[PDB]
Amino acid sequence: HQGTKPPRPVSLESRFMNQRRYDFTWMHPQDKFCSECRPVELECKKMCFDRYRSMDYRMYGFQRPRIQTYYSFSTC
Amino acid sequence: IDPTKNQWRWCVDPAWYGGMRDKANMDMYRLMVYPFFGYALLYLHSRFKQNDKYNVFAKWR
Amino acid sequence: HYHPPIDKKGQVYVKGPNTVIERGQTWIKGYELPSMEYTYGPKQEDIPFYPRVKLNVWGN
Amino acid sequence: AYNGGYPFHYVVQYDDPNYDCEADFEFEEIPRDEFGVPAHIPPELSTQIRHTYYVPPQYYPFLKKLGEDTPELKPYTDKLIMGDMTYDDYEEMFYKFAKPLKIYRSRLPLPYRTDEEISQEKYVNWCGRWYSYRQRLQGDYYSRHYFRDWLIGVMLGMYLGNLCVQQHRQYRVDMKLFYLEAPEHKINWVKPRGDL
Amino acid sequence: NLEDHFDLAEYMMKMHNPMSEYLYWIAGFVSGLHGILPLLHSNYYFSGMFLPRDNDNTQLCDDSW
Amino acid sequence: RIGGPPVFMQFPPPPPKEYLADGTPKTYPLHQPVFDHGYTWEHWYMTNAGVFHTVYYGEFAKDFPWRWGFVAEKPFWVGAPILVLGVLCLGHIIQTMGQIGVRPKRYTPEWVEATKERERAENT
Amino acid sequence: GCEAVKNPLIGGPNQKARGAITSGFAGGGAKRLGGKGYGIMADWCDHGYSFTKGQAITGMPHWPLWCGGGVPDKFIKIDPDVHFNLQGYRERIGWYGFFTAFLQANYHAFVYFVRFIPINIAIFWIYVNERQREPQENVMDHEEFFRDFDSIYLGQVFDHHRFAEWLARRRAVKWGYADQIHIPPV
Amino acid sequence: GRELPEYVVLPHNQQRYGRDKSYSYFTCLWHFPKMVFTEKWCYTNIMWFVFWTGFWFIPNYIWWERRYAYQKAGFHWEHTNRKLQARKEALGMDKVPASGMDW
Amino acid sequence: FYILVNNNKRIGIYYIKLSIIIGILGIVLSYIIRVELYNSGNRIIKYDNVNYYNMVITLHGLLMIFYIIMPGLYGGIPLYILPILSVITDIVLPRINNISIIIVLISYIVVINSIVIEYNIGTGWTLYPPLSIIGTVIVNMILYGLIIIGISSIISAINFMNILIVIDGIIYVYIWSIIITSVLLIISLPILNGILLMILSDIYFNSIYFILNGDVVLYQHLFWYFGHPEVYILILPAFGIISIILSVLNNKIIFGMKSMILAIIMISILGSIVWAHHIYTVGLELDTKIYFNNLTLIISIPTGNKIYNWIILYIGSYNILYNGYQSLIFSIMFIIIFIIGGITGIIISIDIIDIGLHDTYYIVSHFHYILSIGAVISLLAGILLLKDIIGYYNVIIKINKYFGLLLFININIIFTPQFIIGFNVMPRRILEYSDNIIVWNLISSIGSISTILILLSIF
Ligand SMILES: CCCCCCCCCCCCCCCCCC(=O)OC[C@H](COP(=O)([O-])OCC(O)COP(=O)([O-])OC[C@@H](COC(=O)CCCCCCCCCCCCCCCCC)OC(=O)CCCCCCCCCCCCCCCCC)OC(=O)CCCCCCCCCCCCCCCCC
Ligand code: HEA
Ligand code: HEA
Ligand SMILES: [O-][O-]
Ligand SMILES: [Cu+2]
Ligand SMILES: [K+]
Repeated sequence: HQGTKPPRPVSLESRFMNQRRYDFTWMHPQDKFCSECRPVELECKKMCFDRYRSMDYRMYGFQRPRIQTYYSFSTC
Repeated sequence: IDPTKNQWRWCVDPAWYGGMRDKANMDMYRLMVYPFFGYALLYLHSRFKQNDKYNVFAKWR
Repeated sequence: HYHPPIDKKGQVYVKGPNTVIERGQTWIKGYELPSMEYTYGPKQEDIPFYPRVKLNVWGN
Repeated sequence: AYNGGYPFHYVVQYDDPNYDCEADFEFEEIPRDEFGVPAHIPPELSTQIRHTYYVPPQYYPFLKKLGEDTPELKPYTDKLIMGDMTYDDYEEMFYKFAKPLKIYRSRLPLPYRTDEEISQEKYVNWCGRWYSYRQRLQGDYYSRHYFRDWLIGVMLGMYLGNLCVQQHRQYRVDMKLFYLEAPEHKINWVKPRGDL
Repeated sequence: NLEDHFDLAEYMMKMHNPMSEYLYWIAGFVSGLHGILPLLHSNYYFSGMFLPRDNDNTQLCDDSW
Repeated sequence: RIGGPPVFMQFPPPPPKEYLADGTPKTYPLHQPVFDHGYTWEHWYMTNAGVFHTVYYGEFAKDFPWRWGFVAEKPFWVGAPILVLGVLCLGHIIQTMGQIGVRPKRYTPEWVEATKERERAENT
Repeated sequence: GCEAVKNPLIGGPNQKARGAITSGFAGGGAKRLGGKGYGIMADWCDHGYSFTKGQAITGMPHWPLWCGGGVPDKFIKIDPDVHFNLQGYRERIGWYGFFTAFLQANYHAFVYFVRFIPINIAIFWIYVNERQREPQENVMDHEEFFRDFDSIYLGQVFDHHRFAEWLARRRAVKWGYADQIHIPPV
Repeated sequence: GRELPEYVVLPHNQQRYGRDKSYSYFTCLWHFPKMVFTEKWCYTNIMWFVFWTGFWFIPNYIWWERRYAYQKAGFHWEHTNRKLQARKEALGMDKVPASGMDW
Repeated sequence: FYILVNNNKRIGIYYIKLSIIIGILGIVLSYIIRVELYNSGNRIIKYDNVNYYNMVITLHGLLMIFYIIMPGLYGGIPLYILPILSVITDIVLPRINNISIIIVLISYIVVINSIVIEYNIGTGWTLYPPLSIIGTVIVNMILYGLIIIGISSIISAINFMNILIVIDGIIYVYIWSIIITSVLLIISLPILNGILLMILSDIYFNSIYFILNGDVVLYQHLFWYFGHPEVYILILPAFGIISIILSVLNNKIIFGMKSMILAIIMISILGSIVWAHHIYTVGLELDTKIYFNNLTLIISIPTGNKIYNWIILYIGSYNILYNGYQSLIFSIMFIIIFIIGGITGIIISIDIIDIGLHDTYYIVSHFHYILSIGAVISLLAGILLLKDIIGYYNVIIKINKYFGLLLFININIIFTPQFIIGFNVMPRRILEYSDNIIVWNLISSIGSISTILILLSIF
């Protein structure tokens, strides 16, 4: 079920939604990877990792299609 | 088995029942005292510098 | 400097009491502490009188 | 009635003389209990079976001598001779003949007291009773005096409190006349300052 | 041993080295400085003076000194 | 329990006494000074020594420094009142040293009058 | 420094003369390998049950508590007289001996880490295996979702294999690898 | 079992220790600094503490200063990016292979 | 050794020693505050450095509460006599006792280091959000200190509770006082930790509990659910000491021992359910306000019973015994002073009176009379009673009538005027004020400098 979780509507940014006082850096106090992305926001991190790779900095993850990997639980 | 030959139970603290092994562990950690002081002092310097507290006089000169 | 104090028989040195047999009875004379002048200095004379009185209890 | 009936310490027997429960990893040997009951016979059944101690017959004359010298011990010895003594019977015999250790006060050395001092014991007891009599009476006397005094404090605290009641009373009278008669009260007087 | 009967035997028997007392007082003195020194440092950092002159944040008479 | 921490043990004898080469007993540091001053008063106080006993505790002037010997010699109600005023006066003096000559403009007569005008207008 | 450090041995003669006891192994007296003995019989090596050989090396521990008792003198190997009396032990063991003793003092902590690490490796494998995969499409356009609510919201329960294939094709379109992958037919 | 005498006569005849001399309120103001600068055991313990604390402060200080300067220059990827633009300028190529990879 | 010692009596001495050291920093901060408040203007803090004053008042409060009085009355005297009162050889958990004092020292070093290195800003000792969560890193450091202190407090509470399992004699009133404080800690600390973690989450983990649609009043509930039990965790050990001193020095058996014990238990239960009297002005519902006001006034009943039981202990005592001992004077002074603090507490308990007196110096004087005067004097009196057992010397305190008189007079000069300015009114946590409040502020300031001078005469 989690491997094929249905897409959900993009959240409208309501009155009290997505409030930020400072960037997200508690996971990487010194490196400060993906300061704009949230700790487990996988799609934001993927695009952020792509920027770093385009800047000659290697990052791990978000490159193999799900159906071409083992244990994905997303194969037909 | 002789009850009077186990007096090390109360003559020696449990933390040092291991003889040299237990004394060595304490001694090794003892050797790290001054390295810790330098490390801790560096952190104070790091915060002191990052807050621009060294430029107290240069700021108004 | 490991040195077990207790001996083979599970005994340690113990100092006995001052025993004094008398009147067909074995007595023990207790050890009285030295005069407080020796330990503190003031001469133990002209001591104010504080009588024995049982505890001051509220009654009724 | 302790530890669920499991004895803290118990005997186990093994048929093979060279068997070791820690070195061997075979799966055919069956351990026995102290009476020799194989482990595959459950406790509920084996505990019902009656087990009695069998001593070699050469001991019968000794067990007979014990009974005669101590007649109270004879019934237990007879059971043992006749092979009718269970473990419970042995326990009853064991605890029946256990006696407590005795302390003799006549052997205690006494703190030293002169014969002159020993003759004054009644006098000192007499002084102690009079001290307890005087203590008990004084308790009633003091309780009456001080708890009565506390009333003076109540009355002093009621007088001082009443002083502030009177001040408060006059204050309320004055307040009622402020908006009614006091020239200090002014209306159509304060004008807005305006922004600076 | 008789020397080990009392905790802190040297101090209780009045033989301790006075340096121990001096260190205790020095430690307290250093603790006190943690309230005064940062006061002076912060005042200079944001003003340029280690300590103010009474009522120097308000209007003063011409002859005030 | 055989071979366990003994309930009671006798003290071993103290180490040998030390004499100086001339035979004078060797003295060791002692923090019980004999202060030098002219005060010789001796104050005694009945003290609780448990439930049924007391002890007559004495304080000797030579056991105290000069400052305490001087103060403790006088009657309490002679010294106490003077000390109370003195401490208060000193506190005010200390707190006045940093404001010598400070003359804020809001305490001048002109500003004092202007506040009175404001109070009259606002019926304060 | 001392002979014991130069020639490490377990339970030899002349222990006091050798100057130190280098082995933490205590007990013995078993008549066979892996058999019932006295003492606890714990060491960094040559104790317990051998996995490769499938054989017991030492018997189960004989605790100095209610369940067991003392060790006979015939089989005692850590003499307290030599085990203690650490006066000038550093000179007897040398610097490498000091390092050895420190490492050997942490057998308890080592035993724990050998039992604790494996499960944590397994948990870490879950993370690594997932991090490699492209993110699933958590969200889509708000409007388009509600214009096809039933298909999207309920497609999974009605037919999960076709819903899985549809999701895969959308991922291939969202990340621009549709022409580089062949999505298996359902 | 050890045998000891009741008393021992010392070789020297110096009465080094004894009762304190009468002290005033501010006696500590001069006695304490005197001990620090005149008693060996005091100033050898101070120098030892200062030397080794500073000794281990240096390597940490050097490491952090280099790290701090680096962090101010930019993020890790901003540094690698500057080296990538330089390599693109050296070759005159708009797009170059990523580091560790061929053309 | 010094740091390795596990002796429970040695550790008790360490707690008192550290409380005095940290106390020097506490008193210095208090002198800064009173100096500043001597007149209107800037005196020792620049107008551009007003953030320092906010930090001074914040650290003063935190240090005196958690690093001085609590380590002194719940760590110092307790660790020294409790195992003796319980006729037990030593404390149940020796190794835990050692680490507790070390933890306190390490958290103190973190706090003071944060003064030196971090930017100096303040948010009160009550760390109300959102102000606490929009500050600089010094707030993060203070949070670490509190959490670390919480660890030491809870483990020490566990240590004292285990005495019930080993006590070989009778549970005296003092032992009951510590046990109940330990219970109050075990029940209140876990709630504090949770709310502190939420402050951290908003400071350091981008949480949103204290931003709109999240109720900031939530923090005040959880904080004060620990806050008020804390004020009784700080006073109950003092009550236990007062009972011992009065009975011993007057040679009189405690009267109503069971009522004393049951009064302490009652205060604890009630103190665990009255916290919102600190939140009267937020705008709580009428029925909530009435509940809390009603239960707050009930606490006076058990507290009153203890006071009167103490009075009869001193009444009737023999005249021949000298009554000028400092310990006896301090114990008597506690009754006289505590009644003042408690009565003013009942006044502020009425919420309508509280509207006028919230966040004013009347509240300051109220809790100073109980803590800065009552608790301090109780700790002094307890240490003084144990002077022979502890064995300290080189001070002139045991019989010093001048010190007691000067302290009592001058301490009242500081805080009695703070009751007056509460109806003037002078807000709390401010440094500048209107010129018409100088007189009373000046008088209190003269009192502060004088008290400090009297602290030098003891040596
Ligand atoms: C609220 C206040 C008023 C209260 C009034 C009411 C009081 C009522 C009564 C209360 C009574 C409570 C119960 C008392 C029980 C006493 C029991 C006792 O005595 O235990 C024995 C215990 C130890 O005696 P023992 O058994 O002989 O110990 C032997 C040793 O273990 C072994 O001996 P050792 O010689 O081998 O010792 C080792 C020694 C070796 O020592 C040496 O070698 C010392 C060498 C000389 C050094 C001297 C200091 C140098 C400083 C230089 C500074 C330079 C600054 C330059 C600035 C330049 C600027 C341009 O030390 C060390 O190695 C370590 C020392 C560590 C501690 C000192 C730390 C100092 C502060 C450090 C601050 C660092 C900040 C860093 C920041 C970094 C930021 C990046 O006594 C003490 O420790 C002394 C206690 C003294 C007071 C007792 C209470 C008396 C009554 C109260 C009086 C009033 C006090 C008021 C508070 C203080 C005000 C300031
Ligand atoms: C140990 C310290 C301590 C103690 C014992 C108390 C005890 C009490 N406190 Fe507390 N209080 C504080 C420390 C303490 N307090 C602190 C530090 C604050 C401020 C924290 C902050 O805001 O930052 C505070 C704040 C505080 C407020 C907040 C006011 C405001 O925020 O505006 C209130 C009001 O309810 C209050 C009430 C009480 C009451 C009703 C008692 C009762 O316990 C008093 C009971 C005692 C008596 C009543 C006298 C003895 C009894 C008798 C003589 C019997 C006869 C009397 C009657 C019948 C009434 N306290
Ligand atoms: C128990 C804690 C405690 C103690 C002792 C004190 C003591 C004193 N406090 Fe207190 N104070 C607080 C706790 C305490 N305070 C708290 C919690 C606040 C509110 C914080 C906030 O607003 O955020 C506060 C606020 C506060 C303010 C308000 C500043 C403001 O917010 O605007 C002021 C100044 O007016 C002040 C002054 C003083 C003075 C002059 C003393 C004393 O100096 C008076 C003189 C007494 C002594 C000098 C003796 C003290 C000695 C010891 C404490 C050591 C005892 C140790 C042993 C006996 C071993 N305090
Ligand atoms: O707080 O009362
Ligand atoms: Cu409260
Ligand atoms: K001011």
